[PDB]
Amino acid sequence: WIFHALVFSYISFALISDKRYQKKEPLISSVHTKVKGIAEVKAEILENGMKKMVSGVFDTADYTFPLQGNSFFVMTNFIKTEGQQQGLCPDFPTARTICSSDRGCKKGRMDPQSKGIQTGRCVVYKERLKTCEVSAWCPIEEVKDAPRPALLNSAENFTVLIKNNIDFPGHNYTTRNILPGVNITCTFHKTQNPQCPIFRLGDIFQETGDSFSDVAIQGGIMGIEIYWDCNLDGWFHHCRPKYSFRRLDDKTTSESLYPGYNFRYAKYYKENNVEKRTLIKVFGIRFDILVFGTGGKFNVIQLAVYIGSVISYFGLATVFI
Amino acid sequence: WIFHALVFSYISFALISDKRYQKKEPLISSVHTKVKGIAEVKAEILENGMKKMVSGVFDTADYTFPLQGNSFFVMTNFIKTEGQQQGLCPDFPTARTICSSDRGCKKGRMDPQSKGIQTGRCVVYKERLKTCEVSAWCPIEEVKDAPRPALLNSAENFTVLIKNNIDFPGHNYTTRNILPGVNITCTFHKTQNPQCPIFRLGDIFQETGDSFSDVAIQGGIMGIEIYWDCNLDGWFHHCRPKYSFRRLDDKTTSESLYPGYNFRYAKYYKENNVEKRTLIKVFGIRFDILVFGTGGKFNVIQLAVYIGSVISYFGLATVFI
Amino acid sequence: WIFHALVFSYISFALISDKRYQKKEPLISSVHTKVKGIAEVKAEILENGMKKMVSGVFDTADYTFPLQGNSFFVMTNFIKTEGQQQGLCPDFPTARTICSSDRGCKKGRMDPQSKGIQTGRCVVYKERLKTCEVSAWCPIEEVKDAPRPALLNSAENFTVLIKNNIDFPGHNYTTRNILPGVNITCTFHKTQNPQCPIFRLGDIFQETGDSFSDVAIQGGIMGIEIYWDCNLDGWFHHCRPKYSFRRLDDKTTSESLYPGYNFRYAKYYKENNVEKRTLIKVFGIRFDILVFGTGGKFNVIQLAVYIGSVISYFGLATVFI
Ligand SMILES: O=C(C[C@]12C[C@H]3C[C@H](C[C@H](C3)C1)C2)Nc1cccc2nc(NCCNCCO)ccc12
Ligand SMILES: O=C(C[C@]12C[C@H]3C[C@H](C[C@H](C3)C1)C2)Nc1cccc2nc(NCCNCCO)ccc12
Ligand SMILES: O=C(C[C@]12C[C@H]3C[C@H](C[C@H](C3)C1)C2)Nc1cccc2nc(NCCNCCO)ccc12
Ligand SMILES: *[C@@H]1O[C@H](CO)[C@@H](O[C@@H]2O[C@H](CO)[C@@H](O)[C@H](O)[C@H]2NC(C)=O)[C@H](O)[C@H]1NC(C)=O
Ligand SMILES: *[C@@H]1O[C@H](CO)[C@@H](O[C@@H]2O[C@H](CO)[C@@H](O)[C@H](O)[C@H]2NC(C)=O)[C@H](O)[C@H]1NC(C)=O
Ligand SMILES: *[C@@H]1O[C@H](CO)[C@@H](O[C@@H]2O[C@H](CO)[C@@H](O)[C@H](O)[C@H]2NC(C)=O)[C@H](O)[C@H]1NC(C)=O
Ligand SMILES: *[C@@H]1O[C@H](CO)[C@@H](O)[C@H](O)[C@H]1NC(C)=O
Ligand SMILES: *[C@@H]1O[C@H](CO)[C@@H](O)[C@H](O)[C@H]1NC(C)=O
Ligand SMILES: *[C@@H]1O[C@H](CO)[C@@H](O)[C@H](O)[C@H]1NC(C)=O
Ligand SMILES: *[C@@H]1O[C@H](CO)[C@@H](O)[C@H](O)[C@H]1NC(C)=O
Ligand SMILES: *[C@@H]1O[C@H](CO)[C@@H](O)[C@H](O)[C@H]1NC(C)=O
Ligand SMILES: *[C@@H]1O[C@H](CO)[C@@H](O)[C@H](O)[C@H]1NC(C)=O
Repeated sequence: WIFHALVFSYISFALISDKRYQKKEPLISSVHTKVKGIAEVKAEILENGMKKMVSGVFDTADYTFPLQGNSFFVMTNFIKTEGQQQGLCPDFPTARTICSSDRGCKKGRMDPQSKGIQTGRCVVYKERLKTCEVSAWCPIEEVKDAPRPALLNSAENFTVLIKNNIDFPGHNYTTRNILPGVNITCTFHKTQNPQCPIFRLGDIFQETGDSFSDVAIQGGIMGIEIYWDCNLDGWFHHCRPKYSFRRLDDKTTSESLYPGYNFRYAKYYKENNVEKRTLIKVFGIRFDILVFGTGGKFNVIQLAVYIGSVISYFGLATVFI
Repeated sequence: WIFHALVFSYISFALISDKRYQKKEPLISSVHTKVKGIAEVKAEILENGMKKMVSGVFDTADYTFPLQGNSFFVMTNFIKTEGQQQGLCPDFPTARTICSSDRGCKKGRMDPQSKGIQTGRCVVYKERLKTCEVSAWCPIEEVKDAPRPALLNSAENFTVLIKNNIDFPGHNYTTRNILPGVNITCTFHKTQNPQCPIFRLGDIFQETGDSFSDVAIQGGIMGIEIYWDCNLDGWFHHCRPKYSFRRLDDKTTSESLYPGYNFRYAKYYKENNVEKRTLIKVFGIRFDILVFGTGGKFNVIQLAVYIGSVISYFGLATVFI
Repeated sequence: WIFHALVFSYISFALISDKRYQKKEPLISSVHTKVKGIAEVKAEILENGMKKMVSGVFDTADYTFPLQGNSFFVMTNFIKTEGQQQGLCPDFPTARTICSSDRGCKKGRMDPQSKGIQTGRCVVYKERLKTCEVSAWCPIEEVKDAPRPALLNSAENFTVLIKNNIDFPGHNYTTRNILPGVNITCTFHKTQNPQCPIFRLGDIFQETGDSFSDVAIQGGIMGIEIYWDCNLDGWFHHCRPKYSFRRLDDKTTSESLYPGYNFRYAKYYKENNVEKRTLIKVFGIRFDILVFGTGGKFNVIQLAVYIGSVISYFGLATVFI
């Protein structure tokens, strides 16, 4: 009957369109990115109630490190606390660190917010305000918001160049993201330059619809996705990437969940024969490059299995009517 | 017959239970962990036969660096050799470095255990013991065991917070390890808090049944596994992680296989207009976060293929009896 | 007929050979590599038209850092620019930086090749040659080729030891690259020692057919592949790795595509109460360890599905003749 040529046709259609005849191999990627662009910074930051002038120019080595583990990071803001040395000092005044008397402090106590071990003594921090005394690197860094203008706010104007090599082992097929002979001088655009590997970070943040400056103040984790729908047949060959952009960070905005991206970097030195340390809280956006792909190539055994599940249907449609 | 409704029922059962109707997509994860906790260290370490007092407090910046490549490391013990400068010095006495005369040493020789190039001269190291003379950073670090108490033995009391975002692209489904609104203040427990992302390192080492201190002396590689069995149907929806713990390091305990986790960190400075270097052998536990998942969502073509292989069986069971 | 026992036999053959009866699970790997070997460097490098003598010995800490993200790097060449401080200086003379008059320079201009922000002034750089004045770390590094002999040319003689642990979760099977009791003292050979994990970098570069020195001058990205075809049956059990070597870098050799592997490392210090910086351009080869595997174990449901697509064929071959 007609419903049978229609069943055959629906099966074969699902084969040809859903690519059931092809064998699919997982993709293998290695990433090499180079960042370009510099930022000039003139800003006034308050340290310990005293105005200080942070000025200067930041180049590649000043704000970034080469990617490792398919992810690179760019510092967009920072807080610097200098001159720390091992000693005893009162903790920074917080809801949990203020003491009325020595009875309020407990010797040897450790608190998740604090950075030192208490000595069980109540001492003044400033004027008549009293905090608990601790043993740590002194003085203790301020509990302060990241500067209201992100010191490296120019970070949206930076340029990231992404090189991606992909290899399918089952089919012995190697290709790279940048095809030979292309005009390298371009800026990636969703339509105008969908294969251009030159990305602007601000463009990236507009794609996902999040403001760059806001994330740049306190940090975040952004992700770049590279898709490969690759066909290794010849009768319909195609194998290029599709760039998409997703914001990965949670954006909880709760003190308990350590929001944004930041980490503590330590630089050690010696003055007057004393072990000393400058502590730098680093704020920035970490970019994670995720590359995924599927390689299809005509396989005879798969066609055999597919018509295998197809023929039983083909006659069952006869038993049905 | 009855065996036929039983064959139909066994096939359909394997479908409903082994989830044959669903399409399975691979999981995509990015990891962001924050470490919390500090350690106070008072210990006596022998350098060159002289007792020295290692004291002080170690905070986040002092023992760890932000994770990259889905793995973070925590230093648990260390050996420090200070004041090195380019020069000529006798190698540290070993089974392979002791020399009776200049004939025993070979100029320009390189040995896997040694850290310098020999000059072919036999010279005294201490008293009448003689070793081969080498060209390297001097003095050469001691061949010494890591301190019998791990200097940062408090490391089991530390807290690691793990944030995991997972995304299935074929189904356009994004979720994160921490569901919104949960009580963040908890410590992970195999039963009491199986979804709590706050982990204690000592608890981790008890799960895999290995003592934390022993690994902390000379280092090791520990691994955290995060499973996602995710169902994107609705008729039986569920998609949460299962935390499991495996000890990854080999634990060979053979000098040839460089057991444990350690690496050589170099800090450079200048004194009296001389290039100089302090070398620090770092011992610690590296934690590797491995995240895997499968996303199932009802697929009509798969049901078609499955009943496709099912019907042939269904009649063959008739031909059999 | 005979063509039918032949169809049955072809189907069952494809089953037994293409391993259709087995269930395949993806492999999970963590990598731990230790690098061994040192290099002695005596070379004459020209800085600012003045000959300078770079001598000294480089050990593990001097040229490498422990791997993170399944990739380790080894510096093979370097360029060092010392004494930089924040200030105003003329840019290094280039095709884009030479100025005839102040009209040629534009204040506040930024150029991808330059490392500073222009001040719109034309000033002399050397003799009567004039470049545009910029605001940056001064002096600006030379536009110079990497030293004609790679300073760390000895890098091909280095030894990398690779430890790989693989685990299949669906089958609960854990194994490691190094089986217990093997003779560790060996050098990997394609035939003589195909399971030896001790690799020589020069051997690696000969496998892929690229000269080590050439890549060592300006850097590159090399990749080590570890295959696991693992059978968890018993009736034909086998599960060991196959080491293969592929050169991953593009080798474009175009200034626009930033060829080779290099990055900018910054070291900060203070002299006469002035913020200062030494900038080091690092050239080296990054090795990316890619591990892939498939674990097969006899599965009854898969045999059921396979004969499911098989029987329909088995009778259709009867309808055909
Ligand atoms: O610490 C770094 C290097 C990196 C940055 C990220 C994070 C971490 C790994 C990697 C990526 C390298 C450290 N950069 C800096 C941080 C904070 C302040 C800095 N100030 C500078 N000079 C300005 C002086 N003004 C006087 C002028 O009159 C220069 C560099 C700075
Ligand atoms: O080197 C580091 C930083 C890290 C540690 C790991 C490994 C590596 C990358 C990243 C993670 C940062 C280096 N920390 C240290 C190592 C060894 C000794 C140290 N001693 C310290 N002061 C004690 C002085 N006592 C005098 C008191 O009277 C402070 C820090 C120390
Ligand atoms: O900077 C590093 C450390 C690493 C190297 C790579 C890249 C980066 C991360 C990690 C891997 C550590 C930095 N090493 C060096 C670089 C350049 C020059 C050096 N010169 C040295 N002394 C020679 C003096 N001659 C006077 C004798 O009369 C010693 C070390 C040097
Ligand atoms: C990134 O660069 C753009 C242009 O290069 C900056 O936009 C310019 O802003 C200045 C004032 O600061 C204006 O005089 C220009 O006319 C603007 N140009 C354009 C094309 O709009 C932008 O400010 C830079 N980003 C940051 C954070 O400074
Ligand atoms: C980790 O912390 C626990 C408790 O916070 C420590 O156990 C305590 O040990 C001290 C003596 O050192 C005792 O006075 C306490 O009563 C103990 N408390 C508990 C709850 O057992 C433990 O010693 C710490 N780990 C390390 C390595 O110091
Ligand atoms: C790597 O090591 C080999 C041997 O260890 C070096 O080859 C030697 O070169 C010297 C001269 O430089 C000769 O005297 C030896 O006879 C050579 N030995 C062999 C076995 O050929 C090689 O030069 C080293 N690589 C580099 C870059 O120096
Ligand atoms: C992959 O294909 C190329 C085609 O030129 C061939 O030269 C190469 O040997 C193949 N590799 C393998 C492992 O078969
Ligand atoms: C690349 O395209 C731009 C226009 O977008 C053009 O100005 C430039 O000359 C092109 N490059 C080459 C090498 O043709
Ligand atoms: C994914 O689903 C959400 C549901 O609200 C939708 O808004 C979004 O556009 C979808 N994404 C794609 C790529 O279809
Ligand atoms: C979380 O649970 C603890 C008890 O385990 C409780 O004391 C605490 O108040 C809870 N947090 C919130 C916000 O309810
Ligand atoms: C894996 O197999 C071993 C075999 O001895 C067994 O001890 C272990 O409990 C198994 N693990 C799981 C999760 O079943
Ligand atoms: C390993 O093999 C070498 C020969 O290639 C031999 O000299 C050495 O003794 C062997 N090691 C052991 C422990 O037998």
